Amino acid sequence: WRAEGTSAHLRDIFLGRCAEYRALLSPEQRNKDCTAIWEAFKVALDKDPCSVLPSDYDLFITLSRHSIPRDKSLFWENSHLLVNSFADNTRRFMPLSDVLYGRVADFLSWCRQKADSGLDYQSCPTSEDCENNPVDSFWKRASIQYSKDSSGVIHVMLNGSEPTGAYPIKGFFADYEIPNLQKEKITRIEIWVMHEIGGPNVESCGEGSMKVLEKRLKDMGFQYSCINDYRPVKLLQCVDHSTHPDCALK
Amino acid sequence: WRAEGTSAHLRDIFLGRCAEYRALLSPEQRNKDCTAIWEAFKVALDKDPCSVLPSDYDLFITLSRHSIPRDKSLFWENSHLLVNSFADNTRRFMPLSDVLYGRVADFLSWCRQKADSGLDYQSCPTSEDCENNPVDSFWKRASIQYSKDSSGVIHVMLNGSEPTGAYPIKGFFADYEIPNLQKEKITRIEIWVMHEIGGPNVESCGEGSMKVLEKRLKDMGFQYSCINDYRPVKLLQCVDHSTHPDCALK
Ligand SMILES: O=P([O-])(OC[C@H]1O[C@@H](O)[C@H](O)[C@@H]1O)OP(=O)([O-])OC[C@H]1O[C@@H](n2cnc3c2nc[n+]2cc[nH]c32)[C@H](O)[C@@H]1O
Ligand SMILES: O=P([O-])(OC[C@H]1O[C@@H](O)[C@H](O)[C@@H]1O)OP(=O)([O-])OC[C@H]1O[C@@H](n2cnc3c2nc[n+]2cc[nH]c32)[C@H](O)[C@@H]1O
Ligand SMILES: *[C@@H]1O[C@H](CO)[C@@H](O[C@@H]2O[C@H](CO)[C@@H](O)[C@H](O)[C@H]2NC(C)=O)[C@H](O)[C@H]1NC(C)=O
Ligand SMILES: *[C@@H]1O[C@H](CO)[C@@H](O[C@@H]2O[C@H](CO)[C@@H](O)[C@H](O)[C@H]2NC(C)=O)[C@H](O)[C@H]1NC(C)=O
Ligand SMILES: NC(=O)c1cccnc1
Ligand SMILES: NC(=O)c1cccnc1
Repeated sequence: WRAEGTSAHLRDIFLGRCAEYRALLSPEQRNKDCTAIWEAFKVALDKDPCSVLPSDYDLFITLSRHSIPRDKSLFWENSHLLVNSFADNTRRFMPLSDVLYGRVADFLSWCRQKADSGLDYQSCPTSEDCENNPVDSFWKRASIQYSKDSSGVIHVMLNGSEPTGAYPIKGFFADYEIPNLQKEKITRIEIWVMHEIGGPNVESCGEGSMKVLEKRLKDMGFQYSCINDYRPVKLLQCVDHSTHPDCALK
Repeated sequence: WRAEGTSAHLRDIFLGRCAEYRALLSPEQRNKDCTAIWEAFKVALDKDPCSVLPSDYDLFITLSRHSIPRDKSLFWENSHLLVNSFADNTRRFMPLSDVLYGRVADFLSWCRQKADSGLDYQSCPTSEDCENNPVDSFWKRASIQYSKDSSGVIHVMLNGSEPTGAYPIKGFFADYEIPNLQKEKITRIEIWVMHEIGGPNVESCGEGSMKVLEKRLKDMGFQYSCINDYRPVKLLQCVDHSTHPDCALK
C-alpha cells in the first residue's frame, strides 16, 4: 500500500472531535450519538481494505447528517489548510471539514489489514492500489451528501499556483460534488482563484483548466462568477508575509 | 453557583484533544499517556468544588509537561480568540492553549457536585463563590508552569480597545505569569497592543495601564518594547473587515 497507514488513536480522536462538534450544532439537531456514529463508521474497518464501497457508509451518514446553512458551503481544491483557517470553525464558512461527518475524518487515515482483523498502521491503499479503499469511498459518500445538502451561493476555493492547473478534471470536486449540486436549490457559483504570495500565477480566472470548469458549470445552467485572489482570503495569506509588497497596507 | 457547569462529554473531549496534540509533540517527547493524564486531572476534580488548590494539579502537570520552543511563547489578556487564530495550532506561536496541559482545558469548565460525587453539569463556582475552585486553581497552576518553561523573546498580546485598560493589574498575567518568568533565560519582552478595526483606541503603547506594565517589567530588569497593532495580527483582524479603510491594501 502506497498511502499513509491508520491514524494512531483513531477512536479517541474521532469521539473527541464528534463531541466537540455537537456544541457547534443547534439544539434542535444537537442530539447526536457519537458512540453510534463511530460504530456505523467502523464497519469499513471490518472489511477487506480494497472492498469498501461508498454505500457502506450510508448508516454513518444517516446518524451524523445535519443541515448546512444557506450560502455557507465552501468547496475546494489544493487549498486544504487555507480553507480550514479561513472557514474558522464554521464562523465564516462551513466547508465539509466543518460539517459533522467530515469533521471526524479530516486529516485522518484508516484501513484494516489485508488478511487480519486488526487495523493496518503501516500503510493503507491508494486509488492506484485499488479503487474501493476505506478512505476514498468515505470521501466519495461524504462529498456526495455535502453537495446534495448545499444551497444558496456556492463558494469554491481553487489554487491558482498549482502546477497542474486550478481545476483537476478528475477528482472529488469534478466527479462527486459538481454532479450532485441541486441546481434548483442553488443561487450561483462563485469561484476564488488564489495565488501564493509572490508565488506563481499558473492559472487565473478564465485560463486553462478554469475555462473548462467555467464552461461545464455554465453548460449545466449555473450562474457563474470568478474572482482572482478574493481579498478576505488574501489578507489571511498575508498574515505570513506582512512585509511583502503584495501585502503592504495603504 | 455563578459559573457554567462542567462541559458535557468532558472526558471524550479531553482524551481526543490529548490524542490529537501528541502528533504536535517532538518524537522525543511524544511519549504521553492520555488516560493517565486524565486520571491525574481527575484527582483535583473529585474533591469539594471549593477546596481545590493549584498544587492539586501537580501530578497532572508532571505527566503532561513538555518543552516550549524558545521565542515561541505568547501571553495575553482580553483576546482569547485572536490569540488562538494567530498562533495557528503551534504553527506561528505556542500560547498556553497550544501546550498539552493547556490544550485539554481550553474553553472548558468543570467541577464536582457540592454534596454528590458526580460532576456538576448545572453550575460551577466562580472566584466570587469561592477562591479555591477547580477551574481557577487549574489555570493558576498551568500559567505558572507555562511561564517557568518559557524562554527567549517573550510575546504578549493585549487588547487596546478594552474599556478598563490594556494591562489588568489583577489577572493571571500580572499575578501568576509575570512573577514566574525566569529572567536568566529570557532575552526581552515584546508587547503587541491591538485595537479593534475602527474600534476604540482606549490605550496604546505608553498610555495608562501600559505605563504600569512597562515600569514593572523594567523595574524587574527586563528589556522591553511595545508595538501598536503588530502588522501580522492586524492583517488577521482585517480578514473580517476587508473593505474598511484601515485594511485597504497598497
Ligand atoms: O494531501 P493534501 O496536501 O492536504 C493535507 C493532507 O496531507 C495528508 O498527509 C494529511 O492527512 C493532510 O490532511 O491535499 P488534499 O486535497 O489531497 O487534502 C486531503 C486531505 O483533506 C481532507 N479533506 C477535507 N475535506 C475533504 C477532504 N478529502 C476529500 N474530500 C472530498 C470532498 N471533500 C473532501 C482529508 O482528510 C485529507 O487528509
Ligand atoms: O471568558 P472569555 O470571554 O473566553 C471565552 C470562553 O470562556 C469560557 O468560560 C466559555 O466556555 C467561553 O467559550 O475571555 P477570557 O479571556 O476570560 O478567556 C477565558 C478562556 O480562555 C481559556 N484560556 C486559555 N489560556 C488561558 C485561559 N484561561 C486562563 N489562563 C491563565 C493563563 N492562561 C490562560 C480558558 O479555558 C477560558 O475558557
Ligand atoms: C497552492 O499550490 C502551491 C503549489 O503547489 C503550494 O505550494 C507548494 O507547497 C509544497 C508543499 O507545501 C511545497 O513543497 C512547494 O515548494 C510549494 N510550491 C510553491 C510554488 O510555493 C501551496 O501550498 C498551495 N496553497 C495552499 C493553501 O494549499
Ligand atoms: C477587545 O476588547 C473589545 C472591548 O471589550 C472587545 O469588543 C467587544 O466584544 C464584545 C463581545 O464580543 C461585544 O459585545 C462588544 O460590543 C465589543 N465592543 C467593542 C467596542 O468592540 C473585543 O472583542 C476584544 N478583542 C478581542 C480579539 O477579544
Ligand atoms: N476539496 C476537495 O474537493 C478535495 C478532494 C480530494 C482531496 N482533498 C480535498
Ligand atoms: N491569558 C490570560 O492571562 C487569561 C486570564 C483570565 C482569563 N482568560 C485568559
